[PDB]
Amino acid sequence: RFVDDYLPALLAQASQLISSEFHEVARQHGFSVSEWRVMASLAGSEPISIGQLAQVTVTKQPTVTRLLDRMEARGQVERLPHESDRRITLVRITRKGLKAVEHLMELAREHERRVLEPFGLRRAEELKQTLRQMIDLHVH
Amino acid sequence: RFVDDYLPALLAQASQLISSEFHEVARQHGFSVSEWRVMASLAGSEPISIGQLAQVTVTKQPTVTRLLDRMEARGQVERLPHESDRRITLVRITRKGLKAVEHLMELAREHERRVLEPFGLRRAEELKQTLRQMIDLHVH
Ligand SMILES: Nc1c(Cl)c(Cl)nc(C(=O)O)c1Cl
Ligand SMILES: Nc1c(Cl)c(Cl)nc(C(=O)O)c1Cl
Repeated sequence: RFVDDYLPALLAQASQLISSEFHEVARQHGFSVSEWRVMASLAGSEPISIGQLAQVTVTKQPTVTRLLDRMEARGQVERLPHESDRRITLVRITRKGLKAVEHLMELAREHERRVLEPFGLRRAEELKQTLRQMIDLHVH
Repeated sequence: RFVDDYLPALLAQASQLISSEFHEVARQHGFSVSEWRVMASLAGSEPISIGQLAQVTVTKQPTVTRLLDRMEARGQVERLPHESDRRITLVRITRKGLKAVEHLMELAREHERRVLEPFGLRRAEELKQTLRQMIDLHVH
């Protein structure tokens, strides 16, 4: 059966199943999926472009811009001009956003550890390395 | 940076990037993403339940049911009663659907081979095995 070992189907199912487990925790802590993705992606990061944020959060850019309108209104993120290009807007998490998301990030790390524990450190690191290499080869 | 090596973020980005490449081919051949997922998932398969189809295609069940309404109208799939449970509807691809999707499936295999070639057979098989094991541990 083609679909049983078709890579894009395997990636999508694993991603949906693992993510859906953590989304229940995020909601119990008052976060939407998109708010969790944005704050977790900006935590501990230097300011990044809207386009970079859209790529790492797998969210369409117009959706990200609307999300940032409301997250900035709530003081959780800040948009700022690029030091050179008028075309580029950068975005950062604020202290308020970081404090709001820190505990959830620790829960996310615990959930990830539980997901990866049956595989062992070797297989877990190999998976993460392969995924990172694939992203870096296919990102635009 | 948390997000740089957070497994759910890595899975989601790799899945989105790889899938988006193939979706361009599917559309050039007249398929929507959802039609491609359904027909490819049913190709060469015995009839499966709507719930199984929704899981493997990562599509919400009500969306799948509406999709099947129109795909069945076009003669590409068929819904049939479960041999035991009135609660369960099964679904299969028809010959018309299989003939419509066969060439696209060969293109999908070629694209997958190109995605996996830089990694080598060992790393490719390890990735697929880990993803399959994760799905089977997290599916409900
Ligand atoms: N791209 C993602 C990022 Cl950045 C984070 Cl933190 N979480 C998730 C998830 O929903 O599991 C995703 Cl897909
Ligand atoms: N779940 C999926 C299945 Cl069954 C197929 Cl054939 N293709 C894709 C894709 O869009 O790349 C997905 Cl996610």
